[PDB]
Amino acid sequence: VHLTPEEKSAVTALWGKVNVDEVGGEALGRLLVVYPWTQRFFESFGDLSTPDAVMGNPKVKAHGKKVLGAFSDGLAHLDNLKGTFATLSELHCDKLHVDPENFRLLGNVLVCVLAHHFGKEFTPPVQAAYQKVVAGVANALAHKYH
Amino acid sequence: VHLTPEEKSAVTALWGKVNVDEVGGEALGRLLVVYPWTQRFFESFGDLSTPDAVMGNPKVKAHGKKVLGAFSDGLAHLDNLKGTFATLSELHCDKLHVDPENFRLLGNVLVCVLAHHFGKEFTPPVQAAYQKVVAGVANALAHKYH
Amino acid sequence: VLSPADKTNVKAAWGKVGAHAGEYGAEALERMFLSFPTTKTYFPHFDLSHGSAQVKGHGKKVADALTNAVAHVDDMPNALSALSDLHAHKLRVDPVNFKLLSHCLLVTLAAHLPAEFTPAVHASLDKFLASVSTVLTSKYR
Amino acid sequence: VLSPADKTNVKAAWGKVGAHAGEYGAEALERMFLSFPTTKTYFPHFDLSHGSAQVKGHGKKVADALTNAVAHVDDMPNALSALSDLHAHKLRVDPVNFKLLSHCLLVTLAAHLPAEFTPAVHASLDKFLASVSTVLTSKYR
Ligand code: HEM
Ligand code: HEM
Ligand code: HNI
Ligand code: HNI
Repeated sequence: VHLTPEEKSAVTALWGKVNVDEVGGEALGRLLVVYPWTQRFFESFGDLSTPDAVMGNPKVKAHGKKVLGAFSDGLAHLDNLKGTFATLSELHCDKLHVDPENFRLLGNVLVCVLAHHFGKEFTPPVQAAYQKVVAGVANALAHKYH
Repeated sequence: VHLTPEEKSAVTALWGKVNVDEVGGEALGRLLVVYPWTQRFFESFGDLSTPDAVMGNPKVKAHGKKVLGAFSDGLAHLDNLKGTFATLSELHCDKLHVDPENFRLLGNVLVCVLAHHFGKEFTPPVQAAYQKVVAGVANALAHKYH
Repeated sequence: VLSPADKTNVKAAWGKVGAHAGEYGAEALERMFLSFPTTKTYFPHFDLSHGSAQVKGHGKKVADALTNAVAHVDDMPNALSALSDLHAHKLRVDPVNFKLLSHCLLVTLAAHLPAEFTPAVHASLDKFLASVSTVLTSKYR
Repeated sequence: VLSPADKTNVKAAWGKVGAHAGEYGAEALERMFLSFPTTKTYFPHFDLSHGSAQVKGHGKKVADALTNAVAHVDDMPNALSALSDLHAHKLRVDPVNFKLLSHCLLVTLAAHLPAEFTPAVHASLDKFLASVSTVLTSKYR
């Protein structure tokens, strides 16, 4: 799961340029647009009927900030992702009943959002590093399911 | 994964009754029949044209025995599957060029073969423990890929 | 695509199952919940206790749907249309879980068909369950 | 199934790709080999390092196949028939890998289409690549 020192530096360098609130809203919104069954957890968020209704949904945006905020905090602990996300894993299983496949889908959408935002700066080696990260985070969030 | 003492007990108890020769031949043979693209690694094994030809193929049966023998040995390392399969992981990656998805397919076929042989004795809890094992072995064999 | 040989194998195997189908449907669900606990995230509203009448009732529904699909194996998209609508739009079960239930149905059949579960029939049943899963996920997006 | 809007979106996006299709195909392959090392098991005869002539050449072939799929978006099972046979019977690439190349194609498009890669177009392209993948794995068994 782990990254080379070169990959850790690449992840940190790119992330330093990321507006986490904005990228978070964008990633969660795109998840709900591209994989619309993921809307099943968000009936209380109101209008999700069109791509614009989803992307501009204030509750979608607010939740995206929260989700990617936790993701961002986790980048400081790449050596212990399972520990880092243990309590959120338990919560998503026991209270929220969220299929962990959702974490994998969000990871892939996030990689697409980073590519879209950064263009050529999101090089193939930078992507490879981030693929390790989102797989690690999704596996960590899945780890305490039972 | 990580087996509980109760799950470890269930795995070992059933395995003590397993004819590794038969189950190995059956598992590899059924892999090649049910997912015939897996035959790509075994052109040297000769006749694989029909299900009966595959199942009765001496080289398929010999390899099935060898593979399940290494699987069997791994059961003595349930808390360190990655360590014990590290050498074979590198071998399958660099020398044999075997997509690790094959390990996952074989694991599920093995579970089917065990159910077919043991019938009602292959209870849902026994299956659940064996699902942990075959996932663990597949993940261990995939772990050193690069 | 399900070959004519596949269809013959599936019909013969499910024919042998007969009135046990409902029981096997419940067993497959129980096997799935135990073996693949993430699938329980779709049933938090269920009673999942041992011998759960709710799970048994649901296994019967799953089995009946499969029985109908076998009976209409030449025209499954039409036979499973409403059920496909339900999973795609109401339930919104992630498509990855259909392989998990399919595997558990296959394991259940293997455990109950010692004579019939030949390699060829194993293959046909796996293809059949994948085809059912394909139809049931065809309207998701 | 691809909707009318999906097909409009795919045609527009691939149109904007234009003469860069081959470049992007090669880039997507490189992204795949780096991000998902297991996919390298299918190319042991290839130079897979950065700047590989083999990968550049193969990217063109992949791109040309996608261009043809776009041109025949309502008949991909037939337009891609030979390619499906090739992957199913000669190459025997495990079906799980198609999602990996599809994702890397998506990422490549995202990296090159700032204006065009809207959420709706993203959705349509993902559906399109999944449909191509489904066709290419339809003859495996
Ligand atoms: C071969 C695949 C499947 C078949 C044949 C099948 C069949 C059915 C049937 C017949 C129903 C009841 C329909 C009705 O009440 O009108 C149902 C409901 C349901 N299914 Fe499936 N299903 C399949 C796959 C799945 C999977 C993989 C999951 C999740 C892991 C799932 C989760 C559900 C849920 C949550 C319900 C609603 C239960 C309730 O609250 O009543 N299904 N399914
Ligand atoms: C969108 C999905 C895909 C498309 C459009 C595609 C397209 C193609 C094309 C056009 C060719 C050359 C055909 C010919 O030589 O006549 C080819 C060959 C090949 N493909 Fe794919 N492919 C796809 C997916 C994959 C995946 C996922 C893999 C493995 C990870 C793969 C592995 C190969 C291999 C090994 C060859 C042969 C290369 C050689 O030795 O020359 N393909 N593919
Ligand atoms: C598609 C579903 C889904 C995904 C992919 C997802 C992915 C993630 C990821 C992945 C990187 C992270 C770090 C994360 C973190 C969080 N999620 Ni997730 N969550 C999801 C569905 C939820 C739901 C639902 C809630 C509760 C929302 C609410 O209504 O309050 C939630 C709540 C949270 C909270 C707030 C916890 C609380 O209320 O005590 C955090 C933090 N999360 N979520
Ligand atoms: C579908 C392909 C495939 C699968 C699923 C698979 C799954 C596994 C599993 C899973 C439980 C184990 C424990 C395992 C172990 C082994 N394999 Ni695998 N192998 C596979 C393809 C091979 C091939 C190919 C060889 C070389 C065979 C030969 O005879 O040359 C091989 C060789 C071996 C050997 C002999 C190595 C040596 O020469 O020293 C062992 C041991 N293995 N294989």
